[PDB]
Amino acid sequence: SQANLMRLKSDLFYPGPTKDDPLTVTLGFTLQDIVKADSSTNEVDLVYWEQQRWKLNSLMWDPNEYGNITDFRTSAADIWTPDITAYSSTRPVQVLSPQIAVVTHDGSVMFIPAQRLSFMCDPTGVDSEEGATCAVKFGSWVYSGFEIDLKTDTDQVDLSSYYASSKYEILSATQTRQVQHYSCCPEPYIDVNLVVKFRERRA
Amino acid sequence: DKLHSQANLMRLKSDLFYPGPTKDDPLTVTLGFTLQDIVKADSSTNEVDLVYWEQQRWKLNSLMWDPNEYGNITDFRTSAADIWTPDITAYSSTRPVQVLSPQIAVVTHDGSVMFIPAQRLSFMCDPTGVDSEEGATCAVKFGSWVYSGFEIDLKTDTDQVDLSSYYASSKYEILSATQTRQVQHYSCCPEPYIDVNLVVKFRERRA
Amino acid sequence: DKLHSQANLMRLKSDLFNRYPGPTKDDPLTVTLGFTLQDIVKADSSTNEVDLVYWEQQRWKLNSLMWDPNEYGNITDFRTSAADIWTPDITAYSSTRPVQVLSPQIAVVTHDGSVMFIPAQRLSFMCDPTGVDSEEGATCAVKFGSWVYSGFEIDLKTDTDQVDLSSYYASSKYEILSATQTRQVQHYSCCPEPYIDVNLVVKFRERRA
Amino acid sequence: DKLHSQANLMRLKSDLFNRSMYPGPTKDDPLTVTLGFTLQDIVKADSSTNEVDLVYWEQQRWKLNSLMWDPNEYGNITDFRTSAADIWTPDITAYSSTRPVQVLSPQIAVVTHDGSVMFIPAQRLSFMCDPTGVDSEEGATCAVKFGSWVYSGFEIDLKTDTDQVDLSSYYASSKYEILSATQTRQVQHYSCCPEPYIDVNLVVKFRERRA
Amino acid sequence: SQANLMRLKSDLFYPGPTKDDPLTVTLGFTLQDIVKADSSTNEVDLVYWEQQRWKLNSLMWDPNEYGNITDFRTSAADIWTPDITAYSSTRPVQVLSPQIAVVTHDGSVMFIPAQRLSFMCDPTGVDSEEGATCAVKFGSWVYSGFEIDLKTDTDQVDLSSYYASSKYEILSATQTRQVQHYSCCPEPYIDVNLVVKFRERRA
Ligand SMILES: c1cncc([C@H]2CC3CCN2CC3)c1
Ligand SMILES: c1cncc([C@H]2CC3CCN2CC3)c1
Ligand SMILES: c1cncc([C@H]2CC3CCN2CC3)c1
Ligand SMILES: c1cncc([C@H]2CC3CCN2CC3)c1
Repeated sequence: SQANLMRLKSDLFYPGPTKDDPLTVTLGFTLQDIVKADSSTNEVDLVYWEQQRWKLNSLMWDPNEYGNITDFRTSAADIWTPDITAYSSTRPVQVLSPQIAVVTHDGSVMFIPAQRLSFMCDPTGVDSEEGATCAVKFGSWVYSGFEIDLKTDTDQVDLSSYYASSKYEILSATQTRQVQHYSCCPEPYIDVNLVVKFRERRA
Repeated sequence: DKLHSQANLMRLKSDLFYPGPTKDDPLTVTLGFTLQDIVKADSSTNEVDLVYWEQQRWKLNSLMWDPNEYGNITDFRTSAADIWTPDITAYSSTRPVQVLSPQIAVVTHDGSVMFIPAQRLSFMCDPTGVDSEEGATCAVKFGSWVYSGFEIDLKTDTDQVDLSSYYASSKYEILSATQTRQVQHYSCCPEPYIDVNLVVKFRERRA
Repeated sequence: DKLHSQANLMRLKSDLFNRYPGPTKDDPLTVTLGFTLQDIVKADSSTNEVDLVYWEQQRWKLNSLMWDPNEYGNITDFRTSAADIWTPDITAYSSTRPVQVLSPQIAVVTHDGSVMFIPAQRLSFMCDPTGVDSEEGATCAVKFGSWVYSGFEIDLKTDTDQVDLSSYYASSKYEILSATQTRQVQHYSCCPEPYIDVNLVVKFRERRA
Repeated sequence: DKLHSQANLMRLKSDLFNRSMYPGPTKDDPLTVTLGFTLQDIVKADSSTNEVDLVYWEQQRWKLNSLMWDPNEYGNITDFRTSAADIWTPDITAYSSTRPVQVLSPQIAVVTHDGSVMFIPAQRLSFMCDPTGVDSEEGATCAVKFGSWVYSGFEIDLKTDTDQVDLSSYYASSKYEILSATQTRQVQHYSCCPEPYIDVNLVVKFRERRA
Repeated sequence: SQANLMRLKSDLFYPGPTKDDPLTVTLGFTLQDIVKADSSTNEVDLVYWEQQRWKLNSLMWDPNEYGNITDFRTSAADIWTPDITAYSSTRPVQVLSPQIAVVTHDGSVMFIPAQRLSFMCDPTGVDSEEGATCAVKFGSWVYSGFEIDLKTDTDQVDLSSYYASSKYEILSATQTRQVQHYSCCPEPYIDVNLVVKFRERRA
């Protein structure tokens, strides 16, 4: 089986998406913890898992040709991955988990990096019943909507793994598709907007 | 003589130098923690910083060799990047874990591998009660990030965290530290999932 | 047909890369610079340093990067790692920490041989924020230019003297009273040759909550 | 002539590297590393976390047969400098650091024709240390062991030249003054392994310096 | 034009200095800013440009054979560079500028990296009229005086680019060559000693 896997990988190992060969990446966010809210600089720090999924013809294989192998794990540097970027980060994003993706015989890839992000956020009112609200856009930095498209499986941020003893509780968190125009180029870019309303948790 | 033993080790490393575990070729990884120090308990962000040695042990057929065919060499040291290693991860870290020791593993002729990285970890933890008699209790799960229980099974030698190297003058004293294997099931998948749950009860040490 | 389009791109990239030593006095380069100011994160009066987040739009044109779209299936542009190509050494002349890169280091190349590179960056630079809590506010400046190329190898241009503020963080601790980007020419002790820079002048003030 | 010497060094380096290989020490071919510390500064002592930060130079010395050469055979070159990445280096590690060590100096070693290597990285280290009593006459006492992380005493042995830490470069205007600093060899056993491991124990007694 | 430069660089692209082939490095400091003076740890943070110059025969060429090229720019990683090091830094020095050098046809190299350095320094008196005085030595870490010699053009630090609105004003800054011995080796080591007297600037 080891030989089969090796052979498959060898046989497998695409210049990224193009206007003729567009790509749809599905984004989903799991919010694990709001670590810190700095009212002196208006930066908030999030820990979250960013689920990325996409599908490439060039990654399909017949499991029957490879000992019934239906999927495998490989370093994310072994394959192409989307340049999904936070548009209002204030520090470089920190990766908390192993950079390893899962590839299925149907040519779909799933890559779920855990990250810590500092982004621009005014925490004013976090100490009130209404809480504070902040938002950060996630999308390709260099690919327009014509090259890379984004969609979500749902507009509800997954909160099932949120840290129950965090300094902050989540009142709501959504994730929404957006189309933006920027001064630099004619073509529009796509992002998923993460909107979180949150409040200091009482002990 | 000494030149002959070097040649022997070189030939052995050449011959040995695996796509990782699979459902058909599963792997048991043994984890063990040696808790060295609780450096810091931040009640303003609810992060606690631990220093520990994380002992990982696994066994591969593809790393076996007959010692008599290589000058009685029973084991050797090699860079951790020369071999496959488990993607064991803390599930609730708040910053990238920091490695404090050389990334080198010990390989034994039976194919068993021992890898003990030293690490500093910030993880999610409410230190409420740390200043009390009963202390604070926090927990952090360690497991594979991308492998299920059908590819990587985890085991412990014991459920007692090794405290023989715990820093005696730490700001915090350990009341109890346990390491327990956990098997869980999720709706999304049929495969069982495994992790080792590190639970530490600690309080402020009196000077 | 899609496998053909991928092959075409691979062919184009292949031809261009496996075929530029940077600008010279004989073959000088004009780099256009534009700044998009996104946030003034912090102003530290203890050390006289200010931290900004901005997008640094860079454009230049290389004959060596030209291709005929018809010969390549109508590809008019492509994305490529900034490491696969030459990029200008545009540098802040008064930073106090290494610039932090916040965006993927990828450039866009068009068939006419022009490149567009827009790194998002956080920059700490020298700045006395005195008066930032006053009506007139505080003024600060930071020069941007090549570190090693003189005005003879690299010339700088702007498309406008007005910094793009259309993306400035509305709820920042600081608000922008004005922000300009202006071409300048300076001389240094080490070298006779002039160096060219774009001066970023920002007048800012504490935003009333 | 000068070109001749350059060529000679190149030839030598090439003979030693590209065409020689040393897999590290073993039970049959064990290595002895001489360790010495030049303590330069106690930068900070944090009583809230019990961490102390040291700046020091760590003099490492070992000798390999496979690095020996005949100077007469290479234009009388008796030594040379090379990137520490071109040769094997001991995995000498502090056993109680709380953060990754920070390297302050270029990672370049000196190789001598007898096969001896000298490597002296300057480092800043945060390690576990209770600084209670640092404001007393007696001062505070802390210790930290340095040893190979993965080699037992059967593969790597350690020794010092002297038990006296080199204090001739200690920063005279540091916040903290040194009352004594010793470096001592130790043999220890750890639960994971049967084999004993070797360390040099750096023990420092220090005190707040009066202005 | 581009072809000539490419040919030249290819033709050019030395194991470092030796006793039989020593090297003289000229050092010059341009002090731009004293960012911070920390009296709790006795560390001071400097921002400066460190001009390095040296000459290699093996980098010489005839401009006549190369389209009249008299100089070119190249990555500092393409050539040997001197391991000039602050002897009393307390943090890894941080490089603020692109690692690129200028090579001239006579074989002379000029390399001017901007750096931020924390180094050992008691800032006591910095709030007085006479100010505070600190020093830090710069030299090769591993080449003795028999392999690398150092020198300044002048003993006066270039203050022409010093930040006018720094928290600290410069009363004087000098750069002087020194010969020193260390316990580790019999051979002498060469350094250039940066001595700065400074005080808090009145607003
Ligand atoms: C093109 C190339 N590099 C960067 C971009 C930037 C510009 C701007 C920010 C996000 N993205 C599109 C909008 C476009
Ligand atoms: C030459 C080489 N390397 C760096 C430089 C620096 C020094 C000086 C200021 C900015 N820049 C141009 C002149 C020049
Ligand atoms: C064996 C392999 N890798 C690491 C070790 C560790 C365990 C323990 C701490 C330092 N070191 C030797 C003793 C042993
Ligand atoms: C020899 C080899 N490697 C480092 C050194 C150190 C020792 C000491 C400090 C700076 N440098 C020369 C003198 C010498």
